[PDB]
Amino acid sequence: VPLDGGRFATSDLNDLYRRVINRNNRLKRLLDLAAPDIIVRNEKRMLQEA
Amino acid sequence: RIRIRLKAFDHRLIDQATAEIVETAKRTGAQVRGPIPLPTRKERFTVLISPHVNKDARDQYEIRTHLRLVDIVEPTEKTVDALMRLDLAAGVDVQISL
Amino acid sequence: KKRWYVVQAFSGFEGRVATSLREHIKLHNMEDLFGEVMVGYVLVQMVMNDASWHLVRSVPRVMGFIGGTSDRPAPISDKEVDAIMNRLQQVGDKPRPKTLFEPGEMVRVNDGPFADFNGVVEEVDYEKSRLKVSVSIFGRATPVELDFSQVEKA
Amino acid sequence: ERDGLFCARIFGPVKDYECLCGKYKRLKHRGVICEKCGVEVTQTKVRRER
DNA sequence: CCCTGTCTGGCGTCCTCTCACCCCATG
DNA sequence: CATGGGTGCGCCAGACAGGG
Repeated sequence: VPLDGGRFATSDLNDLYRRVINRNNRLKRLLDLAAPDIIVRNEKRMLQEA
Repeated sequence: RIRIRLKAFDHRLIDQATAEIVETAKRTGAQVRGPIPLPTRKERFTVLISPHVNKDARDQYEIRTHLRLVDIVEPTEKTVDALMRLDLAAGVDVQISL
Repeated sequence: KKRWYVVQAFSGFEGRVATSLREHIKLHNMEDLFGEVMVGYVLVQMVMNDASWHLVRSVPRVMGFIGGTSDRPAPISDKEVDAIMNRLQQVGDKPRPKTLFEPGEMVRVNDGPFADFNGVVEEVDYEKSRLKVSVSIFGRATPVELDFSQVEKA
Repeated sequence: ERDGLFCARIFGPVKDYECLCGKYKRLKHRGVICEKCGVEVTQTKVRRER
């Protein structure tokens, strides 16, 4: 829901879900053209922490 | 930018229907070339009417199909859906080539 | 012999990290210890001394290397590096569905206002890179031209 | 968004019984998934359970 | 293995009434 | 325009080492 002004005051769970989906899309891209082990280990580790 | 070529048998219908096909476009796209008529294809079938002899009594028939063009100017997504999806008048062919 | 290593930067300031890295090299004049810098990850041709490691981590807006450990960080275990390099060049000049939309072949639209609709390609134009397919709008297949990537082969 | 954190087809229509924009603005065909943008056709609290 | 020290977690009163302020930043 | 990353609390208690 927005506030008086109009800027949407967004919840915290939308930040959490949007982070997990951004990282998951990056990791899938790192499965198609993909990239070396160290890269996908950091990518999966950032998804795990997300 | 997008040729709008539409065909129908009735002239009072195809020319009525071209008034709203630009009224659904100039409301949003606000630029159309103009209603272009096209020379009509008159197909004739003159054939016998008796079930036997007297091959001198024939009845001339003719089916007139007309063609109109408006050739809309602006390819903005709003105008695209307002014509592509919004096709009206059943019994009137309309075919588009972008 | 200089082997490759992976550097993590603040994602978005990557060109500025690359420029500051070249400038720190030409400041602390370990010119014989750095080969190139390739562009959120920055590739560095390098050797491993602890002095050069402190140099790269003292470059601003750099988090650290990415490897097995932080004592002796890890060079390059290429697994999909070649694929990514080839994909970049291929994308530069290459089509998605390669206009395999022949006449009478059904296709799928996922772009423009015709998104989420199927149809058939009555005519194809490999030279103009355009497929002539009509999409049943209100039942009326609205013959429209879509690119190979704009539509998918059905 | 078409298919984002806050989708139409995956969850439901924001407005009650309204599909999306130009489709179903009365009470006759509750359910037809319009072609303009994939969307369910239900009430306003249907997204809270989905 | 049997006791001893450390290391992290889990927790701490209820209703109300105003106020002020909610992501830069930028090629 | 849109995305991308301090240093003043105190007790209980059980799990994890650490001797013992």
